[PDB]
Amino acid sequence: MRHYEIVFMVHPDQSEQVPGMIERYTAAITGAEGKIHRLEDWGRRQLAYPINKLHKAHYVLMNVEAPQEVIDELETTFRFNDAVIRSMVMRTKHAVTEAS
Amino acid sequence: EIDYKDIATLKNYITESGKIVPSRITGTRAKYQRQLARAIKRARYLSLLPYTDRH
Amino acid sequence: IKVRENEPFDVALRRFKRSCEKAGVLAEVRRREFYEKPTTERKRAKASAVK
Amino acid sequence: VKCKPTSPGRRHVVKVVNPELHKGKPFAPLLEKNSKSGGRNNNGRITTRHIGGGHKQAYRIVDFKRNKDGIPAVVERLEYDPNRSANIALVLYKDGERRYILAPKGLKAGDQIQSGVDAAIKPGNTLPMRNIPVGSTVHNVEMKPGKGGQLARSAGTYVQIVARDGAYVTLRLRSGEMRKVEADCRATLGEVGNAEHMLRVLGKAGAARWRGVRPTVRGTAMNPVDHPHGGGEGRNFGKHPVTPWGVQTKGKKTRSNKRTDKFIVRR
Amino acid sequence: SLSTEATAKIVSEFGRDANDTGSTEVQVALLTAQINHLQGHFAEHKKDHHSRRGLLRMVSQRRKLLDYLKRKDVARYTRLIERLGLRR
RNA sequence: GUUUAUUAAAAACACAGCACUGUGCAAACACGAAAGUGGACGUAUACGGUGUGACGCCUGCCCGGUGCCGGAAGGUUAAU
RNA sequence: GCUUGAGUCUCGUAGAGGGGGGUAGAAUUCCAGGUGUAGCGGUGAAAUGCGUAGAGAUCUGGAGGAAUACCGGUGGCGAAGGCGGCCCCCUGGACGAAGACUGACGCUCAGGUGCGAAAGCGUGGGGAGCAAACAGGAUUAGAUACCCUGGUAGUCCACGCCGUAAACGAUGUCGACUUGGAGGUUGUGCCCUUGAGGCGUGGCUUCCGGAGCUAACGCGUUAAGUCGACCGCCUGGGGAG
RNA sequence: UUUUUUUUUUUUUUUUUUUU
Repeated sequence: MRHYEIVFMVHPDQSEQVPGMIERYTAAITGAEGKIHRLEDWGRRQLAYPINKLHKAHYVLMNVEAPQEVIDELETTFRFNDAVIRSMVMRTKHAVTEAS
Repeated sequence: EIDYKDIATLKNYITESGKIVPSRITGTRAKYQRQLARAIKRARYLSLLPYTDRH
Repeated sequence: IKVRENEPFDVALRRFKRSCEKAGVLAEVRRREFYEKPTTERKRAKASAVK
Repeated sequence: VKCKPTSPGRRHVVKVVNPELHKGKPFAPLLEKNSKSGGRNNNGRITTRHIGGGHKQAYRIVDFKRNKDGIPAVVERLEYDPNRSANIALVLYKDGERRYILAPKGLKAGDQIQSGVDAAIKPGNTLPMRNIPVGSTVHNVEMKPGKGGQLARSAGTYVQIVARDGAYVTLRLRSGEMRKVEADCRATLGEVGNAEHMLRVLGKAGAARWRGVRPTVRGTAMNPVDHPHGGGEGRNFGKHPVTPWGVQTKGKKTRSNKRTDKFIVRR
Repeated sequence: SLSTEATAKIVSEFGRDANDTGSTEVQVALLTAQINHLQGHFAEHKKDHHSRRGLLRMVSQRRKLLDYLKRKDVARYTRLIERLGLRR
């Protein structure tokens, strides 16, 4: 129930696969009774540093009322996704119900 | 300043040396000051505060 | 640290990067670093400068 | 051998400190499925493998391939192998069958032992590496794609997967990190079973080496009738090589089938 | 750290009349039960010196508390060890 | 100890660890003219070089010569 | 019988966390092929290598080695040592509190119990970049040498006999000490919260105030001026560790 | 907080008594 704050970064152009992939990642959270403050499409943003050779990602940001019980099964299903550039997590000091 | 929304309005508190300014200019209250110190941190690592010119 | 000059007579508009990220980054390293002893020296320096 | 369960040697009240004090892994009878090896060196005729001593070879554990992957199983008991130092288990396949599988340090409960193409991932019978994740531990590895495993022991020998290496052509081991064997070969997991049986000497001598073989003990030394030295007088003291074939560094190969070794850093 | 299905019975069966919920016999019965509770999950986490102290702590005070009740009130002390033992 | 029965009776030394070494593997060895039988029902912590000299430390040091081989910047000068 | 020394529950809280888990990123080696004609390092002055078998470099494509750079402080924790990225679990110490319930269950310690900077023993190894040793060309009154390219160990350490030195109020246990005010700081009660903190208050730290005390630098109440429970250590030169 | 322009130059015997 740690009010996690988690970003990840797919390949910039797979815009038809990211919505079927967004259903498929909330899946873990919902299958655990965890609840979602926000789930932001960030978009096709360009990069700070030279990673993955398309010069952009497509990001997501979300805020989850969920337990430690899923954070590795997310760190797993990001790190085994051959098309995911980077991902990170932050926790607590309340949620963020309002967008960026 | 506890959270992200007002720190997107407060991007003037950044030096031409690209970092978060020493407050002598205006002297902020140590409570109001310490709140912004954590909201800067979370914004720095997500990159909603894009740290300096190139990034 | 990426500076445009323009109609290039060589303008020297590149001056202002001396502010920190070009230069003041070397107060540790020179061939070699200082290594031993600079770390309270950092606040030793303040009791030299009060005027 | 900092590890546990270790079994550390005895207080000196007998001639023996070693052997290995491992209670709880010899057993009898030799169960129904067993076989043996036979005669002595007997090559037809004049045997090149020196010293022999060939009595009690004797018996071996019979299960090679182990290719039943998909059908789940459980752990009955675990044993030992006097031919390899190997930690092997007796495995009951929930279909109706009993089998002998090569194991890590204490794999019991009787756990969930299964494999299958992308379907499973646990320490599993034999299992294809282009369908599971990346680590140090892998174990069985068909010495080439359908022939049979490379390692019949869990003696410590980590083979180490690399992720996407020149398109599936993987591993990173000891003496040739350019094996380039494709990940279409079969794993099982994993390489430390009983390090305790091998990482330390069992004796000086022991049952392991004098009840049914003689090891090597000389070549050069005594009776000049076999090796390139020499006169007499206790002396030795010349240049005397392992002739016509060599010793201390040269290499031996130039051409073979498959031949996959490429860069070779050696030393 | 035990269940309220346990605290709420400890209370009843080692209290006197009213509000004994924190007195020397109800304190022994809560320490005793909590020490024994902890024995049933201590086999996990495997490096756990960071928690084993405050357990050592409570089960050293359990001994001290008892030897203190002896010196103060012998005929409470006896009755209490006739039910729970803990004499170690 | 019983191991060179045949000068010695061991005052011989068979332990056994290991840095290094031969095999990324139709492996090293080829005995038989065709074996693939030792090793193998097995992988470079399996088996062999040359040894080791309880155990435990300790291997300082120093590359002239001379070995061990490896290589190619380059000449001595070949079947090609 | 009490002052409540002492605890447990209960309610709250924030960082460079005791020990297992995960891992965000400069440089720059050497190679696979893209190129440019010859000179890169290095110094008191340059060297042994290298260069019509093209001195680096610098893109493009690969293979290895796993520093913590910094919201970073004009600082924060901590018994010391001792990390700095943030974090999963076990969750040191806290320690700010309405209360609740028992009544000194209390202080402080020798031989001991643990921890234990430098270092040996390690058993198998993880084997970047620097630099004692290692290797040399050099500057040579002998260099037995500093360079300067090459250079390990030290980087840390699963596990563990670790005494131990430089961890000096040159110094432990502390209770009253109530002329005090002056800062650095920090949890915080009260204000039309008009405020750059005004009326306040405990803590963690320092500034430097009498009567005394008193060599000369002055130290000036928690501090050496009174006053106390010892677990010590204190046997003078050279005998010595 | 980079501070190697050479390293070394034998012994003595200097001393105008004392109580204040």
